[PDB]
Amino acid sequence: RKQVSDGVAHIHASFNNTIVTITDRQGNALGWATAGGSGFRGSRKSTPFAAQVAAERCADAVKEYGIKNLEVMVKGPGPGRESTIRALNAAGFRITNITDVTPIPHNGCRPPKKRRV
Amino acid sequence: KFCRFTAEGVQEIDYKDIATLKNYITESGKIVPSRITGTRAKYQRQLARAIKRARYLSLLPYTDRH
Amino acid sequence: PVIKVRENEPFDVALRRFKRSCEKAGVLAEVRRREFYEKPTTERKRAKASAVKRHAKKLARENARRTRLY
Amino acid sequence: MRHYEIVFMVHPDQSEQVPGMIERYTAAITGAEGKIHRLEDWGRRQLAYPINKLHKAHYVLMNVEAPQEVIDELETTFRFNDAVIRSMVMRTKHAVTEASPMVKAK
RNA sequence: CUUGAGUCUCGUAGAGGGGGGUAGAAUUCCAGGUGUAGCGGUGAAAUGCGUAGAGAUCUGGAGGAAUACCGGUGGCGAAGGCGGCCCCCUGGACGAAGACUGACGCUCAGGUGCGAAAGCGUGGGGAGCAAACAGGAUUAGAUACCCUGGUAGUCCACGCCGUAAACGAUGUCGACUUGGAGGUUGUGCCCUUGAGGCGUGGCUUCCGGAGCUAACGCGUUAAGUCGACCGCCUGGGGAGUAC
RNA sequence: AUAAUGAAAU
Repeated sequence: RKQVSDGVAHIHASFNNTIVTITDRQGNALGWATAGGSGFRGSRKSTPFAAQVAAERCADAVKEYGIKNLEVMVKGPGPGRESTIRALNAAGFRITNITDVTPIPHNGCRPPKKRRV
Repeated sequence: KFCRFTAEGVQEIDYKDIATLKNYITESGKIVPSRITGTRAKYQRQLARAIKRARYLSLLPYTDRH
Repeated sequence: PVIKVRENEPFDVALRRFKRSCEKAGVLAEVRRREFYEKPTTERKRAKASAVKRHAKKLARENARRTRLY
Repeated sequence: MRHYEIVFMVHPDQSEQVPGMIERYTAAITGAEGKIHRLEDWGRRQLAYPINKLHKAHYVLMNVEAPQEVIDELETTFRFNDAVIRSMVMRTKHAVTEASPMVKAK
């Protein structure tokens, strides 16, 4: 393949799952892994341990491109914000930046109604 | 509580004064509450008006990620 | 919350800076409170209740320091 | 007559028409028994966020006194001109003749 | 006649009302690039979407609804109510020092206007969510609560309807009667120590004395002490129902 | 997570 040496890791952390996607600096994808596809189902899919395992697997699945430097973008409120960043540091990359890009509306649309159970 | 505008006897806050307006916004671009900075209500209102005018004219940002 | 890792700077320090900045910005609170719709009556009621509780607690704690327990 | 403050912004690759624009608008205002209290040309500045895929706009500021029909016509000209990307018109209580913070520390 | 009630001159604060422009964040949809097995959801599940290439990430476009932070026992309005920025038309309140009119006032049966949400008629518009409706589940049953979808309506213009725990569950106007701590908006003077004190108006939150109250509590913004006018009650059901 | 009922008297 083609070497890159400089990449971005996108973390999508919801209350039910975690998705990790590694990309070049122009937004072209190279590999992905998720918490629900690493042997976890149901209640165990939303724990920091599952997020960690997914980070390890995503790091492994991109070893043919020879990446050295990584930026990190985090989006969402769920459990999995920090375990993933720790695992990426452990895997052996160099972190240059950390940014939060969680979206917030300046009073737009009406949310769904409150749950009564 | 100490208020610089009251101490200096100011009439308007001058939306063209980026240097002064920078002291009242955070690192994301949000206006700072009055109970932290110790301003008076009259001047807090004038200040919010000025900051909104500057945001529209593009001398100040809306958020730190554009 | 934008964090740039400084030269010679370890990784734990940068991570802690990230956490502190996010706490200062307060994004989790906004996300949690925007999850479901709230009616204007409920909003007004919550605000009033908070004010009354804070006032009463302040008065009680300021007036409780004039008595001896033993 | 009332007192107005005007600001307008121009495309960076059309900075060679600003003097002609200023002359034309000033003539229009002065031809109707108006006055001009302050005029300033700030040059090109970096924007805080992009507008139409641009940075680096050219800025002009004016402070005048005139009737309302003239201000209406000026706004129509701004609307239908394509060199102008943004503009603002505001009302004031008195005439302003002092210098702005942009011509004291730039 | 000038003390009640009004007119004139200078200023101040305000999401008070009607009309027209415009800006940035976010949701949905449409067309492309990279990439490959899962996504979404629950207390636990499955209906649903996916190799006909989803979800994730990057670039371009369309549309209509609401305005983070400021923002508070904060402001304005007769009540109902009113919140991004700029312009046009417009109503009320308050303060300082003077001038002017001369009781021109208070209350109001019948009458006439204004009046949240939902609903109705004609013509438009439709991201988001949502009565009705359909299918997962739970359960002895589940016409429900929880999940996946979803149209009337919610939006604009003009015209109807006239009701709400429309609440301070406390009609409008005027006079008198010990105190303490705050908020907001005007104005006068100065020991002179140029940064602080001493006064005088309008609105507003909390505590509490005499008096009052069946009690809970109210307490100069009275439910205390008085005067003028209006509306309403007379055991529980039947019934705010029938003609 | 959900999860019903008990004649009248003394």
